[PDB]
Amino acid sequence: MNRETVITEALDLLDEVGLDGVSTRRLAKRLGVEQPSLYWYFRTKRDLLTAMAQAAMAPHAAEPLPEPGEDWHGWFLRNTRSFRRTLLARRDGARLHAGSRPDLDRVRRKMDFLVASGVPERHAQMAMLAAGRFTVGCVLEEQAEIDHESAFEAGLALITDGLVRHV
Amino acid sequence: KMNRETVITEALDLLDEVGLDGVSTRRLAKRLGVEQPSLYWYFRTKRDLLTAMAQAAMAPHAAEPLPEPGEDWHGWFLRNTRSFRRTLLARRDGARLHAGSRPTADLDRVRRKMDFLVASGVPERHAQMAMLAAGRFTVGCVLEEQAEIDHESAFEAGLALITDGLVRHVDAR
Repeated sequence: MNRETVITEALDLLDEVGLDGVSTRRLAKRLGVEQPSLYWYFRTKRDLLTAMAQAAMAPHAAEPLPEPGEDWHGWFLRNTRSFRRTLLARRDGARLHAGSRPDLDRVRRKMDFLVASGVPERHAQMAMLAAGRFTVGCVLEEQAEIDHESAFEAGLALITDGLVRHV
Repeated sequence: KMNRETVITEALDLLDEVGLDGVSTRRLAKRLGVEQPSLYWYFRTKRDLLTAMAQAAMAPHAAEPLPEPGEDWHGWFLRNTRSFRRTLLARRDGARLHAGSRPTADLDRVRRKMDFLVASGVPERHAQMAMLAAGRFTVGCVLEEQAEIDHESAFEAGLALITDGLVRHVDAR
């Protein structure tokens, strides 16, 4: 028993009872251990959830990283389709994702490909946030049935500018 | 004086105060200075209380003027999404409340907004997708700020919109 073991059990438990059934009490019970041993590793419920959300994203890493020279545009579509499938495959995957803060190296790597393909740093960043937040919203709704303002505005302009193109 | 709108308004104020994770019938009862079972008659369950709170939370968005023929559809589009954002941010954990108990949209208002976009020359299918994209994007944005037609098709179209808007900033040099 260590952090990985706890997180793997927690994910099993999420698969079995959905996000609302996930608690430090039920998880300790499951591990055949009492609560303090579990509170060694995660001090709050939100530490646990964060670790689970970070661990639940591992399958997105089944996507090959971009290759130098390849179409940034086709890549960006694949990469976002992968992001959506990851969240969508996991029970309450989007709520798990949205209920915590977040392969940071893997993100920088993908950002460098984008910058090399001629998307300026600021736009690469905004485009990747926009796409992810849109995906979070999309899947959350599917599964039910820091300058945030300037990030919102940049994402919104992307959408609307995409639309202007069909008018 | 006990009154449904009153209870709901008091619940949304409670939400502002304690966070969504702190909203309970017992806590609302106490804010109101009443016996907790007296609230059962308004909201049989916590689920029903939330649904009601989520619906009332949208009123400020519904209070906005509808678009009129002749106005710039482009500026209105931005303005509409800015309104939706502002609405969600107006109550603490506003976007979790929304996402958790999806309110029912005014079909009359949704149709008038859509008609305006179509009469402005936006092709219908694209207007619909844009409108879905814009909303879903705003939920995801606001969720992250505050934390601090089939779904497949809609996802694909909203993603192409985003990626298309990016093309203009691209310069391979």
